[PDB]
Order: sequence, then structure tokens, then C-alpha cells
Amino acid sequence: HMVPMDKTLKEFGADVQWDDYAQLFTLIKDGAYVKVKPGAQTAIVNGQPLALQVPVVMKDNKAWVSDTFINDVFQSGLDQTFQVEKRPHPLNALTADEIKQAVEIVKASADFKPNTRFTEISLLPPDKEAVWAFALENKPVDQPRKADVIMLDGKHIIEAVVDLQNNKLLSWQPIKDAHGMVLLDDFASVQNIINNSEEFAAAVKKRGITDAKKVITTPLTVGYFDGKDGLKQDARLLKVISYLDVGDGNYWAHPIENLVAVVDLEQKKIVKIEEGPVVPVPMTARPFDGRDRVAPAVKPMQIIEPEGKNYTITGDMIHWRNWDFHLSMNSRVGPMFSTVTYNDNGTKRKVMYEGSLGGMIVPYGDPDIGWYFKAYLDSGDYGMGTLTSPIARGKDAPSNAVLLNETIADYTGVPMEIPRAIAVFERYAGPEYKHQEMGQPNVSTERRELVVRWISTVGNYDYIFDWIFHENGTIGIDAGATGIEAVKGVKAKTMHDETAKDDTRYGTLIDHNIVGTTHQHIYNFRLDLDVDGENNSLVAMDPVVKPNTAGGPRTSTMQVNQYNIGNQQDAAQKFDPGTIRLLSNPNKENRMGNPVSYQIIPYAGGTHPVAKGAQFAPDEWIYHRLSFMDKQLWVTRYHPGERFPEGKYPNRSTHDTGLGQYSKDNESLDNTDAVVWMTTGTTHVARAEEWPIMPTEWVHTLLKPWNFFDETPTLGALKK
Amino acid sequence: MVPMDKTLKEFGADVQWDDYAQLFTLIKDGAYVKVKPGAQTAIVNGQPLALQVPVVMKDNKAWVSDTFINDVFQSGLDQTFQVEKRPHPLNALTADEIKQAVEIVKASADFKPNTRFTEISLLPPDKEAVWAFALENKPVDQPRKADVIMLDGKHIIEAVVDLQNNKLLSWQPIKDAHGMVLLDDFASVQNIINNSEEFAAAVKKRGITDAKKVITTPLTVGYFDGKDGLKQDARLLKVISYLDVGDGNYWAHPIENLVAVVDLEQKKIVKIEEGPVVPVPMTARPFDGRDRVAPAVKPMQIIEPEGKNYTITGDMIHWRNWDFHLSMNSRVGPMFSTVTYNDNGTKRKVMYEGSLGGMIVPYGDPDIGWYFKAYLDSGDYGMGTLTSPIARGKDAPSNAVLLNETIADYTGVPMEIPRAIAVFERYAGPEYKHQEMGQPNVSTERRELVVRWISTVGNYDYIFDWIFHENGTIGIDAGATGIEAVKGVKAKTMHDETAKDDTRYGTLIDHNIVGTTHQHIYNFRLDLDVDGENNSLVAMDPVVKPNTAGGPRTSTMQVNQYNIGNQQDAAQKFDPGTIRLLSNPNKENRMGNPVSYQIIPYAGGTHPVAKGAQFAPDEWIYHRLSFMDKQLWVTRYHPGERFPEGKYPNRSTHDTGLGQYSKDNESLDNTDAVVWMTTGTTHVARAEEWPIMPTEWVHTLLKPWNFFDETPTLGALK
Ligand SMILES: [Ca+2]
Ligand SMILES: [Ca+2]
Ligand SMILES: [Cu+2]
Ligand SMILES: [Cu+2]
Repeated sequence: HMVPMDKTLKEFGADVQWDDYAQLFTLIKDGAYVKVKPGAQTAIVNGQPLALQVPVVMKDNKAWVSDTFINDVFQSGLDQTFQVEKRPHPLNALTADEIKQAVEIVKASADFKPNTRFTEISLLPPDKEAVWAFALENKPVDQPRKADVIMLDGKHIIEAVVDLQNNKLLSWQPIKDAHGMVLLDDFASVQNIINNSEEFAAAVKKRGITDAKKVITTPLTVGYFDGKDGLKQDARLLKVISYLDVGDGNYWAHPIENLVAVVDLEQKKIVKIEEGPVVPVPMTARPFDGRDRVAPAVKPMQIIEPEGKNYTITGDMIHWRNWDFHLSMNSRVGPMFSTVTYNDNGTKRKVMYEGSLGGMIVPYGDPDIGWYFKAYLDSGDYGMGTLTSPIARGKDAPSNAVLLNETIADYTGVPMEIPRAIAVFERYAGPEYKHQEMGQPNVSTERRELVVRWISTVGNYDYIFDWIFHENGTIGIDAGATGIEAVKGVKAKTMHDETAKDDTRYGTLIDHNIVGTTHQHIYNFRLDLDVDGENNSLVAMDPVVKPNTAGGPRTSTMQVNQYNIGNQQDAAQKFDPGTIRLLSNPNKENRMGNPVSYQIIPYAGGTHPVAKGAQFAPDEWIYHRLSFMDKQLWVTRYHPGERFPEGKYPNRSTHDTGLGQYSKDNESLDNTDAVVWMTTGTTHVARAEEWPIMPTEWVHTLLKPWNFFDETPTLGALKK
Repeated sequence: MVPMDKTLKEFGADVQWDDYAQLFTLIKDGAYVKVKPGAQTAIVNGQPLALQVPVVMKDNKAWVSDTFINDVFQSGLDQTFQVEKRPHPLNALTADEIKQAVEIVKASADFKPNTRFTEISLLPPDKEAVWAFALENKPVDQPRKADVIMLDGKHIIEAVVDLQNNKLLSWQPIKDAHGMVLLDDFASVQNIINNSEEFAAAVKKRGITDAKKVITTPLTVGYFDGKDGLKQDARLLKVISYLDVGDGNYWAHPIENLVAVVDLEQKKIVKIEEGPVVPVPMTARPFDGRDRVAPAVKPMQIIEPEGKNYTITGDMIHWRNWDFHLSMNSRVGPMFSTVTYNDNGTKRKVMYEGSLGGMIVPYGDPDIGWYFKAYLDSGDYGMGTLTSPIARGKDAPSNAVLLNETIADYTGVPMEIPRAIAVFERYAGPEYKHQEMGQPNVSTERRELVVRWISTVGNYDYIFDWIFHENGTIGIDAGATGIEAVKGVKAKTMHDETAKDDTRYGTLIDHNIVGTTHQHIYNFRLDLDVDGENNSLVAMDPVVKPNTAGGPRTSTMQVNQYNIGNQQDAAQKFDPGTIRLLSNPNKENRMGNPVSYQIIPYAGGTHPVAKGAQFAPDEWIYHRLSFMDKQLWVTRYHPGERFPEGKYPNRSTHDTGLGQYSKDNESLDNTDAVVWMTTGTTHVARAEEWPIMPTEWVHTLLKPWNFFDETPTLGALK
């Protein structure tokens, strides 16, 4: 039995290239680079020969292979990229079996109800000291594997802990006043509830819509306004904004402006319809998928690694040059980078215990009925890991990437495998260093970066996160944004129309009858750096101009004001990118007697205007609830339950339970276990170039070794 | 027949042999060639080629016809380079034109023996005529002319020559101008130091046994209103010295607190300054890998097997919607001219001319070896002349095309710089994406076209990337690598007695070595013509305002928009939370918004950012170089206003650059504007940067702002 080679390999996700001159197929998938000629009894996999019992057969310009070919070639072992993990790492995410087991254990209590959903099922953080001992000494972790199981019982949150080793429930705790995040079934519920509302269909008819079945809803959290929004605090509510489906694939381009429904998800009813002035729906077709466009003629470009990759993935442990780290997936915040070490001439040095997205927010600037409450807490309120967008091979990541699948629990407690959840790729990044001494031979070396990329889409916007490991010890974290603008329907077609000035008070006119409402994108990263050890201090170095007291012609000099920042409140600060902020180990020095440090750069640039803080007056509730928005650098003491800058349960939160809380108490940051949080944000004023789809815009952050090493780290191995 | 591997390697092509496929793959610049031994045909950029003589194998080595390279690589099947039948009027002087210009000035009775040439460059035709050539194919009516700037000993003279008519048009001595540093000045300084008995005696006192191991570096002396003791009419350089210990890295062995002042016309040392004795740091610190073994790395190639998406016609680059002209200047390096974006068939002006304006690397230490130290790399040393040829595959990616460029050397002889500029397309993530829940994904790849140039001035190496985005954005990024300028000190570690004093002005980065704090400050001159000549500068400041519309919000996000109508206000600090546009008030997009580009002088960087000059405002460097202290400048177009530091900045007594250009109250309203962007870093050193500094980058951007009507990369409508 034999299958058509081209079709089968494409199903499988391999790139298939035929060279008619060479009579050669080149097949590429992840770490496998394969060469095979029709009729040959050997193929080449990553430069190594593989015997084929059944050769590729060409017949009438059509290739056929055996139905074992794909497994024989790609799973041969000659692709060495993935290796089997001997002893499981204690930070490995919950397996499918462990998820199913946790869901069985909670279902075995009399309190479980059939409408109960799971907001999160995740590994309970094992003891940090023990985890580091596993990574650095191979000391086994004695404590049992546990899962945190967070349930939504109607509107009530319950935190359960289950012991997986012993198969028992350890705790079951109602969380008073907490609201749950938005779950996947809420999207369908809102759409269904609107479809069944007589009142809503009438409201929609008054605004020009002839067919109410073409209305697309989007669910938004309502925030908190101490009753000014007229919404009861104990109820599970969402607000609902609507758009008209005109068959262009882009309902986002057809807002039904000034109509908001408030839905109670327990009652499954619209409890309030807020109605403002009638604005005709913008109707013009604005597809972004290319259906109305000519396909580009473009010459091929491929990035190829024909002998395989320089990294090895052993279970979830990535090894690459001097770097080693563990990579896992969480349903709320996505990728987590753990037990990150740098091998310094045989000694693995601690750099970071755990790093991940902390949380993010996209808050809007328009006071109108459809907008005033609008703020996407993308990870906290919607679950960015859950909403991971599978990588489009060769487009969302380069042609030389390896794409990883990742497993999490869905909202019913069923395992869910996300295909192509994370891309890993090595890239050329210019010269690592160069010196061309006049009249001498050149010295140049190439820079290589290892990128780990993850994309999550929450409604209209798509977010890309790159964690960039530099060979020289630097770590970059870049955040990209693309997708479809949230737009306001307006009466102005151009800036010459009567309502244009009022229509554009809170955003730019980017199409006829369409305003891209101004807003911010604010990302926060939680980085538990352990700079060559647990015990670290925050050090400021401010470059300053001081009078010259040394004689000679100069009136001034360049000096530095250096000081320790010993308490948390002072550590919560604006970042001046002309200053230096270090996390230093006061117990370990480099060869020159300088404390081994990492320089923390929360703002290393971006392509949109930068946010210096929150674009909200300080008496706004969103400002009060989310302190993380207004400072770029925070340092707190390590605590395994302080993970989210917005707080654990931010939906309708009445006060700051995140970084505002964590940094509040005057506890010492001197020579202790510190956690760094970086906030970086943009202020997005729209332009027509961003409509109907926004070209990817980026912000950059950096962590740089600062006297962590003794010399240029990439010089190579010493031959003496 | 000739041997294939030897012949192709001499041609500069990469040769790969695949034993499984019995296939050679040959790569050079835009040519991607496949050829089987014995085959009667080959493939060049995906197209078949008949061979006169098959590749033959003898003793497992390939042999080819002695015409193989011509037949295959110059077949015409590589379409990367095309013939230029009508030369663009901004084409740089050719080798023949350089020689002719030199003969014209040498024929004058005023030409003095031993005269040198600081600059020989095209005197460009008028801007209107050049645009009309680029946009309408209109011949420029004028003869080729050259500016010829001569140094007669220490005296500067500007001449103009008409190359068509082979005559001298003008000859003008420039009163009080000092010339830039020329190549022979480096050797003169070393020789003058080698023949000084006083200097050898001074060196002996600092513990140097062999004075012929002393390596000099020439530095310009600046201007201090006589406080440095230096006569203003003399051609002077200061000389800082290092010890050669045979590690290839003299920079690592400073002879601290010894400065010689050399008069180049007298050819002697006119002053020796001697400060405290600090033993020379002696430990070998090679950077060239002589003491190192690199880890093995698996190969990575970036391949374009059907050739490139860009075409190079003479000096005119065409790529996707972009067209521009690329030429080389001896002072500032690459110049990007007549830059247009092809919007659905109509070429629209974006930039008449853009280039490096100038740069400065000024130090922060008041001591005798340092107080005057400020490298004006382009103005004082000539960065074009000092271009560093691209190391193929390392300094630029394996899919680059490397261009040669020709300029005049200081004696007036044409000089061809091999691999002077790299051009390459690169993958740059998704151009855009939207994964609508439950629907098919939409993603497209981003491609960027990078034009990269590297120049090395003494110890530091600078990389400039001009990045053309398919979507209309232009990035300009500046990278710095090379060897830090270091101070010799007594402290071995921060525990030693002198450590605190030793590190007052820089970090201790090695035993006895301090990386003195300084800035790197770059300025780009960008004659943007935003869809036309006549433009205005517009500020948009995002602000929080009280809510007056009702409902629960206390505040809103709005913008304060206002025009900036005069030059003095246009010279400003850049707040990256604001928006600054160059707008065309005469042309609007489909929504009635003025077509504009957004100017972003600070889009990030990897070293700390300079908020301005790290100098008190009574410092002479501060007074002379105003461009250092503001990030955005906008001036009225003038073909003679090119350099932010001024035309003759060596020992300048006042600002003849941007301080002068932006001084007067003339209107920027609806007129031909030139944008200048200053971006800089404050470099505080660390051990990770010694003995060689990993490349650090700064980023700037020019973004279309309602220049288009929609996403520019969606494609043409069916
Ligand atoms: Ca820590
Ligand atoms: Ca202009
Ligand atoms: Cu946005
Ligand atoms: Cu520097």
C-alpha cells in the first residue's frame, strides 16, 4: 500500500520542495531536514544516511511513498532535536492524565455541581529551594505533586488543592467576593441570550438593522465604578458590544454604536440595555484576508539548518549553547521560563528561577456609553494560554523554527492539546562583535539569538511575545501587537464633515464613519531573577554631570550617583532610560571585585509612542484598581502566591490586590530573594495605515549581565 | 580547463558539494547556481543554462572551462544587476572624473606641491532638476561638476571644477578653517614621536624599556579659548600612547598621563604634558581569537534560489514599492536619494536625500589624557574613507549582496572599497496577523530591506542600517562595537586603595583598566519631502483631560495638536510619548487627513539613553556642538547646510552647524524642510565589554502617518 507523497506530507505539516534538475525532494519539518531522490534506497536526514526498504516512486510526474515513510524518516532518531527525559523535572506542567485525575478527585466531593467549570487547573508551585536543588544537584523532590484546581460554581470561586501522588483532596475553600474570569462558554451564552431578547431585537431594528440574526456580540468585563454604572456588585455580569456581519469576514468593521447590553450570566438574561444616539452602521466591505486582493508574486527565501539544530529539547528542558531552561505552559499567562542557568566554564550559574508574563491591560480613553468601562485584562480576565493562537508555519515564525505542542485543561476539565503553541528558533542577529584595526586582518563573529515565541489572541487583538536568549548572557523580552482595531461608528466620512471634530476627540478617523479610539497597551512581566544566587539587592546608578574639581580646562565631568534601594515603596518607580538599575548579588563578585549583577531595562524601545504611565486621572477607578499601570519597575520579596500584577481575581475588583498590595508593606529588599516586575506600555493613537488590519508593532525590554562575567562572554574557550 | 574550487574561491563564490544528489551549489551575491558533473545544462536562479563544456571530475576534483565563470555568472540569468543607460544625476564621481578633477586643479598656477585633498565629491545639480529626472525622466541640463577641497600644508582651499568643459570655475582659500585629519597624519605623528629624544626620555620614566614598542594615536585638540595653552593658527594634534606587547591589542596597554602635542607643519612635538606615573597594564588581552577555540556550530544558510526581489541599476535600487539611489561620500558614507514609494502605480516622494549628518563620541574625565577627548568621527576623520569592508556572512547575513564603492583618497587617487555596503532582505516576523476565534487564520510575513555600512575610526567600529519596510516605514539603526578607550589605573580590584578615585569617571573593567564614561551621539540629516516639497511640522501631544461628556469617567485621552512654525521652536527635546509629524498641508488621504510622516528620533536602544549632552552648558564642546543637546531639529532646505557639527569642525571656535542653521526666525510653514535627528547613548562600561564590546544598538523610525488610506501591505485590489 502506498500514498501520494505530496498530499500526505502536507497533511503532516512538512514543507515539500521538488528540484527537477537535481531530481531531488527536500522535505523540512521542525528539526528534520530531509533529502530524497525517487528510486533511491537511501534518504538523508540531517546529513545522515537512512536506509529505505521502499524507495520514493515517481509515476506520471507524481510521487508516491509507503504508508510507513513519514514515521520511518521523521521519527528515525537521526533528527536529534528532541530527546527523552530520564527523570521528570518537578516543574513539568500537569499531563493530560494528571488533569483528568484532578478533575475526578474534585468531582468525588458532594459539593461538585454539573454546571461547575474550571477557571484554572495547574501544578501547585513546588518548593523553590528543592526545585533549584533538582536543577543544579539532581536532588529528587520529596514532596508530592499537587494541582491547584480553581472552580467557578455558578458565580462563586472555590479553590481546591489535590494531592496527585496520593489521589486525595487536600482542601476546598470558597473565596468570598471573588468574581471568576470569562470562560469560553460565556461567549456562546451572551450571543444566545441576545438572539433570544425581544427587547434587544427591537433596539437593533431602530438603528437600521433589518436582520437581527446577523448581529455579532463580543463580551466585555464591566469593571467597577462604586455604583455609578448602576450595576450590582454581587452579580456575575458582562457587557456586550455588537457588530453587524456583512459577509466580509470582518465584523469588527461594522460597529452598532451606542448600544450596550448588560447580561447576567446566572439568570441568563439581559438585565439592562443602555442606549445612546443612533449612528448608522458603517456598511462598506473591509476584508483583511485577501479575498479582494491580488496575490503577491514573491521569490522564495528559506532559512535552513541542514544538519539539524544547535538546541536540544529534552522533555521541556531546552539546552542551547551556555543556556539551560525549563519551558512550560499555563492557561492564564502562557509560557513560563524556569530554572534558567548560564554555564560559565562548567559551573551552571543561576540567572532566573521563574519568568513569565505577569499580566496585561488594554484600557480605552473614550467616555461614551460603549467605551467608558472598556479595558481588556487579557490574561487575567480571558486566559491568554487558553487563547493561544497556533503558529502559522513560516509566517508567524521563520521557516527554520521548531513548533511545540502544549497541553492545558479546558474550562470543563478536559485536556486540550494546543498545536504549534510555541515556536523555538535560532536567528542570525548581525555581528556579535567586530574590530577592523587599520592595516590588520579583520575580526568579526556572528551573533546568534535563541527566540521562544508565543502568540495569544483575545477578541480583536493578537499579541506576540518573544523571549530572546542571547549567546552573551543578555535576555530580551519583546511584545508585539497586531490584529483588528476596536473602532467607533461615527457620522463623519472625512475630516471636512460637520461632526468630524467631535467624532475624533478621542481617536483618529481611520476610515469613512470609523474612528480608532485611543487606548494604551500595557504589559507587565514577572521576573524572579536569582542573580548567581537567591540573595540579591536593588542598586541604582544615575549618570550625572558634576562640576570638575580636578583642575584643567573642563568645567564638568561625568560621574555616577550610586545607592541601594532598600525598601519596596522606593523600588516601585518610573524608569528613566538614562539611568541604570541593577539587581546585584552583594555576596558574589567578579574578578575586579564588582558585585555580579543584571541590568534591568523595562524600556528598550518600541514602534508606537511610549506610555510614561497610565493615561487616566488618579481619581479613576481603573487607576486605583491597577497600580501596575503607572510605574515601570517594581521589586518585591519572593512569595509563591504573588504572581499577577493585577491581582488574582481582577474581575470587578474594588481595590488593588496585585502589585499595589504586594509592594505596600515596608519590608526590606536588602540581600534577600527579590522578584522584579517590569511594566512597559504604549499609547496607541491610530492611523489609516493600521486599518483594516494593524501591521505588527513592537516594544522591547532587556536584562543584561552587568559585571556578572569577567570579560567579553562570547570570546570562546581559553586555549591556555 | 581550470580547477573549479580554486577558481570559484578566487572569484569570491561559495562552493557546496552534495554527494547524495551529486550536485554543486555555487553562491555569489545574487547568483544561485546548481550544476551536476557531466550535465550539459546548469541552473542559474531557477533558469536553465546550456553549457559549452560540462563540469568534469578528475580524481574527485571538479574542473571547469576557463570561461565557466563568465558563461554562468555573467550569463544574464542573474538579474540582480541591470545596466544603467541614462545615468542618474546624483551618481558619485567615477574614477575617471576623480582623476580629471585632480588634473584640472593641478593645472592651476595656484596649486602648490604636496597639496592634499580632504574631499573630492559631486557638486550636485539643483534639487528640482534631480527630482524631475527621477519622476519624469527629464534630462538635467547641467555639466558634471566637482567640489575639490584641498589642504595646502595647513591651509584649506575650496575649488569647483566643471568636468564636461574641463575647466576650473572657482578657487577660494577658506580663512581660519582647519582641515580634517588625513591618513599621512597618522604616520607623521608616529614618526615624530619615534624621533623625539624628549619623548623617549619621558616614556623611559614610565617604565617602558623599548621606546620603539610605543603606538601613537592622533586626536584632535578642540578649542578652549587658550586655556589648553594651544595656539589657534597652528595645525595641531594631541597624541595618546599605548604599549605594544604583541597581543594584537595595543588599546589594552595605555601609557596614562602622557600627552604630546604635535605641530604637523613644523613636524615636531611642541608640548609634552606629564602627569603622575601609572604602570602600564601589561597582561595580554587579544580580541582576535589567537588564544581561543570557538564551539562547533551547525550550519545555517539563508537562501534565495531564484535570485533577489531587488534590482540594482547603476546605483538605483528597486525593491517592492521602494525606489532610491545609493551613493558613497568620503565624509559621511552612504547617501540615500530620490526615495519614492510606489502607491498603486504612482511614485510618491518620501525623501530627497538622507544620510549620516555627523557624530560625536565625547568623554567625561577631566584628566590630562582625557579632557579634550572627543571623536568627531565623520567630520574630523572621514568615515567613508574609513569604511570597513563587510566580512561576508558575519557582518551581514549569508543572503546579502555586497557592493563595491569608489571615492578619492587624500592624494587624489581613486580608491575602490571592496564590499563597502551590504544589501539584504530579511524575514522580520509577521507583517500582520489575525486569528479570529473559530475561523481560518490570516498571517503574512514581514520583509525588510536593509542597507548596511560599517566604518571604523581608531578603536570603535560603527554599523549603520537603513531599513526599508514594505509598509512604508523607514528605520535607521546605529550599532557600536570595537575596543573601548581605557584609562590606566593602579587599582586591580575595587578592594584596592585607589579604586574609588580610579573609578570616579568610569567602571573598572579589568585589572588596572578603567572604561572611561562617555557618550555616543549620532545625527542623521533627512531631507524628507512628504509627498512633495512643501511641508509643515505638526505636534500631537497625547494628554489626559477631564471628561465633559458625562457618565462615570472622570478623565479622557485626547490630543493637543499644534503647528511648529519657526526653526527656533523646532529645535527640541524629543519626548517619546509625543508624536511629531512632517505633514504636507496641501495633500490629504481619503479621510481628509494631511499626508504625513511620523519622526521618531528615539525608538530605543541597548545602552542607557542620552537625554542630551552630559556637559555643563559652559563647556566648549557644548558651545561648539549644539546638535548634541536636542533630538529633533527642522531647518529650511539649503544645499550647503549638510553637517550638524559644521563644515570645518576641527578647532572650531563657534557652532557653524545646526546652531547656525536653526538660529534665524524664518518660517517652517508650508515650505521645504529638512529634519535632523540626534540620538545618543551614555556608555557606562562593564567587564562584559572588554577586551571587545558586543555590538550595542540604537533605533530610530520614520513611519507613514495617514500617508496612505489603508494597510499598505494588503496588496492591490482585484
Ligand atoms: Ca529572586
Ligand atoms: Ca524637504
Ligand atoms: Cu492598539
Ligand atoms: Cu562607548
